[PDB]
Amino acid sequence: QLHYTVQEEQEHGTFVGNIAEDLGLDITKLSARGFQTVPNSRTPYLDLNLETGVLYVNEKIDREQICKQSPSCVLHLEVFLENPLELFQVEIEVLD
Amino acid sequence: QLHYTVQEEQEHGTFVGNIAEDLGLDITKLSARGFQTVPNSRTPYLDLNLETGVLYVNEKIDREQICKQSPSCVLHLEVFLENPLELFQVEIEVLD
Amino acid sequence: QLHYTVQEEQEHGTFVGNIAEDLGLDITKLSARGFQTVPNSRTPYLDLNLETGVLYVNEKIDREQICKQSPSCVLHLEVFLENPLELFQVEIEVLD
Amino acid sequence: PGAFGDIQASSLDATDIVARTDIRLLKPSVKNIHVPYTQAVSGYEMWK
Amino acid sequence: KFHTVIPSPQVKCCGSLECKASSKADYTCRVFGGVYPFMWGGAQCFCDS
Amino acid sequence: SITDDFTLTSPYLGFCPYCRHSTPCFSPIKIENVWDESDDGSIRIQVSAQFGYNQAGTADVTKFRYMSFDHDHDIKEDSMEKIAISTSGPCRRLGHKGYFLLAQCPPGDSVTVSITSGASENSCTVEKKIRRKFVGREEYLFPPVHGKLVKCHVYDHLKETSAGYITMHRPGPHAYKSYLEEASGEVYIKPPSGKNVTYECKCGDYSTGIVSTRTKMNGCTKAKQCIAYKSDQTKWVFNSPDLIRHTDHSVQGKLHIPFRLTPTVCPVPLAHTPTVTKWFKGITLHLTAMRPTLLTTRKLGLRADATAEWITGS
Amino acid sequence: PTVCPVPLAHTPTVTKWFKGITLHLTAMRPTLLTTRKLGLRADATAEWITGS
Amino acid sequence: PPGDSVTVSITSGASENSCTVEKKIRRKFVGREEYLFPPVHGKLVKCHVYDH
Repeated sequence: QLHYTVQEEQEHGTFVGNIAEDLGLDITKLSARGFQTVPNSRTPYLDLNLETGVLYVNEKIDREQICKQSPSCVLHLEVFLENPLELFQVEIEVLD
Repeated sequence: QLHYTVQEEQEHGTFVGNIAEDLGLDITKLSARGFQTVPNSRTPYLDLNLETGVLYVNEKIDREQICKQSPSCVLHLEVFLENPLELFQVEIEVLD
Repeated sequence: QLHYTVQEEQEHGTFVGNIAEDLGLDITKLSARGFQTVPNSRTPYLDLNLETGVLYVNEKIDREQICKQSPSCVLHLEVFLENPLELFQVEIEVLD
Repeated sequence: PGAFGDIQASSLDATDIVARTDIRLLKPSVKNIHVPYTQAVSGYEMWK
Repeated sequence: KFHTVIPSPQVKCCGSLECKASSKADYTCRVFGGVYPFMWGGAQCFCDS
Repeated sequence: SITDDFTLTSPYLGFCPYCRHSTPCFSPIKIENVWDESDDGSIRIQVSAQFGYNQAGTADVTKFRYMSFDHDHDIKEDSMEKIAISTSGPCRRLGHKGYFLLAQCPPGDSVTVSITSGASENSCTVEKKIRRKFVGREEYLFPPVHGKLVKCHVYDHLKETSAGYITMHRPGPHAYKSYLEEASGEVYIKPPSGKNVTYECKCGDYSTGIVSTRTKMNGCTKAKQCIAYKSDQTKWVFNSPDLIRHTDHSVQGKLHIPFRLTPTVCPVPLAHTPTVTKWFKGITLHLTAMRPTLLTTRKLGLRADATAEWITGS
Repeated sequence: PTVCPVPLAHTPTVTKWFKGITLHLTAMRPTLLTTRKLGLRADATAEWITGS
Repeated sequence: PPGDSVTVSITSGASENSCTVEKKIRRKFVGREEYLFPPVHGKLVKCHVYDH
């Protein structure tokens, strides 16, 4: 569905991608469609920016803790909009 | 319900407690009420004395074997009487 | 039911036993009764000879692979005939 | 008790609530410590 | 749907208690006789009835 | 106000109906409530320990603190790798904070919480009905990939969400039998080293006092005439039905209930279009359905004549 | 032989009319009910009950 | 727990095996009310069990 890759040892908000730009849904209108993160999602490490549709990095990435529970080191996240309703998927992977 | 503690390396019947004395039910009468051990009980290591309500120690205590099956090293035991019917609980712990 | 033993390090078809001879059902007639191996059987290592009822050895025996899945190192095999219908069992064991 | 409208109030955050749920208290049998009770089912769930 | 809240009981060793009245929803109260209750450390009063 | 300083609170221990074997016991992981009002099966659990904080109260996401089965009744700690939940099989752990947990479980009839291998292993089970639920007018096992989008309500996975509060009080008395002694018709009082303990006795008149070393209560002859407990307990506890209250049972603080209920969107399946046959003043519908489905009709005149039926097969 | 503990149900409420009664019951699992008449005829009943 | 068969097996080691036998095993209760667990507040009656 979507695929971005993050490097080891990030420093609280460098850059990941540009969701609204790759999905074509345009800026200056999504502020009213209801742009939101899904409650069944949202790993603690990343953060959204409802205005310009870019992905942060919240706290420093730690490979040891992150894929001690899901051996394939990946991260899951979803977003949705209204009028009319949609549902998208994003995956992030930690390199070395 | 009740709580007594036994030391390591006992020698076949030193002392543990006094059940009838702590529970208030008096001597000289319990010999007829039907003082008994419950068949769903009775670890091999301890023994009762239906007359004076004291707890023995039957065979020498071995920490290695005793809590190789229940990591919290404890021991369970119950007693009951009749006319009218009752049901009490006792727990013993092995120290070091 | 039946019991034969095979030695380690065989070389593609030495000898195991003689099934039809031990079971008494005679030669020169079983070629028409429908002598067959059962599809729910047939370890890869052994082979039948529908004419003279003897057991081969197909590929070299390897104790490491053979009883890494069934610790009691044994092997199973069945045969059946028609007019009228029968069902027999054979077991083979790997020595050292 | 046992039907729609066994608990009532004028708003969700108010302070004056009335109800009738048929609750009665019993005497302890085993002597550790606790309080036993019995009660009727909620009429809201029965209406659904 | 409702939620039944049951507070922590109070005991008086060898005196006596009686009930007041309050405004909460469906209030209920009762008093009981000689009991002698127990917790992990053991017996909790000093008059045995 | 509502606070978040967990250095002013402490865990306790209760009375579980079904301990490890069958007997009732005193346990450090008693289960108070369960809640299952969500739309994808999740449930919320309240227990008697404190998850996510270290031995002194500060926060870290790998530890928890509990109360002790031993000598000297303090607080102890261990790592979260030892917590498990089950109804009929194992469940997945989704979040944790304070007295609260969140999990996702298959159908069954009971709920269990256990501390796996290590010192102080235990469990506790509670009766509760848990079945499968669906949203819409068609049944499904999984949410399919081609369908419509409707509205639903679920439990949030974050922990800073709120749904209410709970109250905290001052801890009452707790008497230990070990502090008493008896030597040839005299009764003594034995404190743990260098701490203040309070006694209270009646073998005649009333008597109290605070001591710090072995002391002789004059007048009494048996051991079941006094009690004693220790007298510095400024840590708050929950209003639980398995404790004894203080002389001052007034509220001293409030605490949050995480894992709010929010609205979201959900996908649902679409059935197979039927075929119609026409005759004089009527129709006939040839239907297909491999799971239960719904059908409703009404008439557009002064009378309604409503119907309703769940259908299976062709 | 030994001893075993068993549960106790929820006390019912009764309504009185001319030569009869009505019992309002509550049961979250199956439970039993038995009646008989104290005269020359018995007229026994028996039923397992679930619900309210 | 309930089921329809009974099994006995020697786990890992030389000479591993098992054996299964058909048998009906269900849940049973004592008295006039059903329960999953023996509760904590109730009455006391007579029962018969296997000695340990």
